Amino acid sequence: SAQKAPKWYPSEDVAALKKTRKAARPQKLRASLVPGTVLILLAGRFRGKRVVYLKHLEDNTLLISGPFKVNGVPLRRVNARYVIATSTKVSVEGVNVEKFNVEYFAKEKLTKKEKKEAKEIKAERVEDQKVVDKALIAEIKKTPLLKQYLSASFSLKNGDKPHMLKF
Amino acid sequence: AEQVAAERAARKAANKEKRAIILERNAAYQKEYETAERNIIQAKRDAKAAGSYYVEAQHKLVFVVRIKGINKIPPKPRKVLQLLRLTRINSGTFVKVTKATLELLKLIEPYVAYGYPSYSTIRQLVYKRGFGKINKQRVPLSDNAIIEANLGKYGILSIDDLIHEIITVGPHFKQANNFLWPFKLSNPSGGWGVPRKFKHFIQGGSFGNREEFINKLVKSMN
Amino acid sequence: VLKKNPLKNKQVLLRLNPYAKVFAAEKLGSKKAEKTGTKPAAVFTETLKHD
Amino acid sequence: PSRFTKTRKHRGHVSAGKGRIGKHRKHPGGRGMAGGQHHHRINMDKYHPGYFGKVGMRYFHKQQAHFWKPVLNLDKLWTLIPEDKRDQYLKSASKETAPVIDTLAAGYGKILGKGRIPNVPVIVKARFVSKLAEEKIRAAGGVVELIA
Amino acid sequence: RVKANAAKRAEAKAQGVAVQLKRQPAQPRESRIVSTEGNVPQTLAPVPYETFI
Amino acid sequence: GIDHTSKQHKRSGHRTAPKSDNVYLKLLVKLYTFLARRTDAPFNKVVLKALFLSKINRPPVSVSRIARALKQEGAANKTVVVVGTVTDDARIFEFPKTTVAALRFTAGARAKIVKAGGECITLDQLAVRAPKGQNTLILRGPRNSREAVRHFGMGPHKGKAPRILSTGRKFERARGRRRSKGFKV
RNA sequence: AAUAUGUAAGAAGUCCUUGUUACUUAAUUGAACGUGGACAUUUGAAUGAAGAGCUUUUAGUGGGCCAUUUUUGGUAAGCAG
RNA sequence: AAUACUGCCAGCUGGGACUGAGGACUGCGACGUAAGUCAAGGAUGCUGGCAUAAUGGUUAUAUGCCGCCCGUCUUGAAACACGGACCAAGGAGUCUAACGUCUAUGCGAGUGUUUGGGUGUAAAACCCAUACGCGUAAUGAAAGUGAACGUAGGUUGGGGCCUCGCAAGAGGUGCACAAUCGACCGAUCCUGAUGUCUUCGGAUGGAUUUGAGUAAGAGCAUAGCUGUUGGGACCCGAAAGAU
Repeated sequence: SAQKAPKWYPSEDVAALKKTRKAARPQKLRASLVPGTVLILLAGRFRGKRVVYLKHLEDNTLLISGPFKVNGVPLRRVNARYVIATSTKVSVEGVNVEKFNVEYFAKEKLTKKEKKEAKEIKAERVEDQKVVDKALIAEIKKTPLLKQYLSASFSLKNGDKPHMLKF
Repeated sequence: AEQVAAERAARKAANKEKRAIILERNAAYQKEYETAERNIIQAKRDAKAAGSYYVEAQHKLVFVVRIKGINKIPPKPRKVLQLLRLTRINSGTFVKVTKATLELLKLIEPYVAYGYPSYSTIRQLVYKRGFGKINKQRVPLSDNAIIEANLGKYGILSIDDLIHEIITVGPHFKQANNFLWPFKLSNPSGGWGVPRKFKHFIQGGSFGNREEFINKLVKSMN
Repeated sequence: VLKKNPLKNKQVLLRLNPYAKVFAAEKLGSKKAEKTGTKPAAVFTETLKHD
Repeated sequence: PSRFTKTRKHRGHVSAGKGRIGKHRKHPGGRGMAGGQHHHRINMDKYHPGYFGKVGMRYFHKQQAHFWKPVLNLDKLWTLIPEDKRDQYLKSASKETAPVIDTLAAGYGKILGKGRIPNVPVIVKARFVSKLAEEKIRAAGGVVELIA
Repeated sequence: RVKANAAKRAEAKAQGVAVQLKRQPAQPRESRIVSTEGNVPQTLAPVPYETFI
Repeated sequence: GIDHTSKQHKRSGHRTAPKSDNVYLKLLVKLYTFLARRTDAPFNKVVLKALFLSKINRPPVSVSRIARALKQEGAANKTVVVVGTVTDDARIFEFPKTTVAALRFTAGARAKIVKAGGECITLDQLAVRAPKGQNTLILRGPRNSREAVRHFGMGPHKGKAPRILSTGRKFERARGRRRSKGFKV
């Protein structure tokens, strides 16, 4: 024998994990995040875009739609830590956001076989974005200049300090 | 027929009555805290109304904290620090004030900062850093079971029984304070409040008697 | 295994201290004292104030 | 063996267990019993008192055959009779049939009297004997005769 | 002290058991009331430096 | 750093295991460690701690010492336990009937006990018949009767034997040992 | 004076009765050692004990030096003690 | 009347940092009429990307900070103290005799076969008698003498065991060991019984004496570490001396 023997053999079975005492309590949001407020996205495809916060999803994410006719952001979910809640708000009393949830934003069923070695918007996604935008635009236009505000993008200028700029 | 409920229900009934007698003990010890405080306030005010001056009773208990390291200590201070179980920096313990213990504090004065602890200081101390010496080990207190196991013969059934015996220095103070391990305190959170520690508290330093500012020092160390 | 601090972690603070629930409910750390109108004596007041 | 010595454990350490200051030399205190009266006087007074001096008178031409006198005590006297006959001789203590012990045959010159032979009559052949050994043999009922 | 302790133990068999056999040190003083009738507190000041020669 | 009141990392100074590689002794340690842990009687603790002992700390116990132990009143029916060896003795001429639990017996000691009606049992036979130590009597041999002990503590005015090869006149009987030549001890 | 230092702060001790002596006493007197009996709220000050006590064996070392205070010789010294 | 200051809250709450150790359950607790749940004896849930040089490692370099050249003698070394240009190999506490302490083993009042003999597969192994060594007796210079008044003594402490005891604890036995008071043995000194080759004997008794003693043996042999001594004696080194 090149190596003789290990006399004490560690057991090949795995012990079960201990019963963890961690419940998934629901997330409490910030006080500045009311459904119907305007947010600045701080990261992603839409960095600095002004978007309208619609619904807090049960994923802990935030269903936003800056209106797609206005700023080009679709009905998408973002994170609470990557947005900044501006003090001004919009009206969401007459909008249907009840059917947007976790499985609505599912990407695709992924296996190991059909993996993309090298590299289409859904017609249902466009139409519910439209009927969200029909309710959202009808109150955006009732106050002056807010449509121009959402179509603009936020940026930090020279000399402004985010620790003293109220958003 | 399997002996599950035959011992679990009896143990749960034993735990319920042990908690009930501790609850009324803590209720009794709580109510004597405000009466022993408010009569002292009323004795000061009654002496002021009578045109007299009320000498308050001298403090039966000091909390003593070792503030200087284990290097360059003369042997007669070094023996007393070991006898008071102050073996390292920010090691605290309770000392019952007698004439024998007063001259001990006068002998290790340039190495310790002692004062008169309040009830809030003591109960926060033993909850956060109270460890019991059981078979020469630092088992943390963490429930009244090991308090009853090692201090049940002196009537101390709980940590609040242990707290009350510390602040009101009774006949079992030697057994209770030796049960408590020396408090491994941290450094103070807001600093020591002085540029230099090793002058007297009268001289703008840290050691010596800080009589009622040991609460400000230890609530920062805790 | 792991030491949990009392005066935070109220379940550990309720494992100890059966009076802590009564203390929290009755607010015995912020109890109002009885109003009284005892006046200090003139001999104490003028000793404190003189020269 | 060599591999369990401390020389192998001292490999790497400079003085090999002998000290930097002391500098292990050939013979720093002398050779043998050197200076037993001058600089090892304290050793030869504490641990070996009696080393220096002529005590006693000289005995020219000592042969240990003249001083051949190994001593057998009375409690070891009954070891001489073998175990095949020892129980038959301890029981039924008879004056007529008494066990003779040729003490000289094993090679003990003198019988001493450390004590408590059983109350049996025993014949003891001796070159020498002590007074208390004879009195205890007389108390047991035995006799001592002398041989040479 | 032995004779006093034996006598105190003999009397503690009748009455006043746990008669404090052990010596206690000089305990810190309990609270007292210091009246001021005839004892109005006279004020004191530090003395000026006088050479006294 | 802490004030080291004593030596940290100090070993207990006692044997936690025998120094021997004796497999049968280690089996008896294994049995009596179980007995010391699982019985509240301190007999199994004493036998285990005596099983650890070395050869100079396990002196021989004569059968005359067994006979003197059984000569005590109320201990005639007791079992005498020697954690160590047992040798016989020609000093006694009547060994009483008893059961003796020893590690080793010499062949003379086995003869002296068996022919007296008694039995020589081992310490595992002891464990079977008496796990808590019912009516037992542990006997220890004379530890300080060893010839190495009379040279211990040698010095002036101690009454101890010096270390010496040849005992006699002209060997340590001169100055320092008598008053005629200088001084006596 | 200060500082430093010795002793004591009990169960190996206290109290009562009566046993030995070739010691002592004028003595059935004491001394020493005793036999019996009574001695928990704390078995006789405080605090600590981190285990206590004992024994063996042997290594290295037996050139020291510095600092506060006291201090000697010296004018003083990173001088000598 | 507020407010400052000091202090308390078993007051609430926000933001940050670091840590996630254990791996079925037990335990303490809280909320709920119970059922169960839980921030309650240590982190889980969801999601995304990549699946390879991405992360990590090695190595080189750069940068920030640190970092004196090692060995030795020394109170003190980076020393303007000494050795060292570099590399490879060799190179320094070994063996024996006699032992000491400790440990292991075998036998144990005995132990040790190996001087020798027989035998052998042949320097092995196996077996064996007589002595002898050391021990079981010491003490004295020697002639010599030579260790139980007792349950091998008494006292104190003493593990363990036995009896009583719901349990502390109390008695009895108390091994080892420690201290002490005795007793016995040898030596020294003193008194001197029957006796008698009338100058031998030494019984009995005793001591501010003494011993490396006894007082129900503990040793022998082997092996090992350490230590000692002798030898070259850890290595190296003289000036010399003699034939």
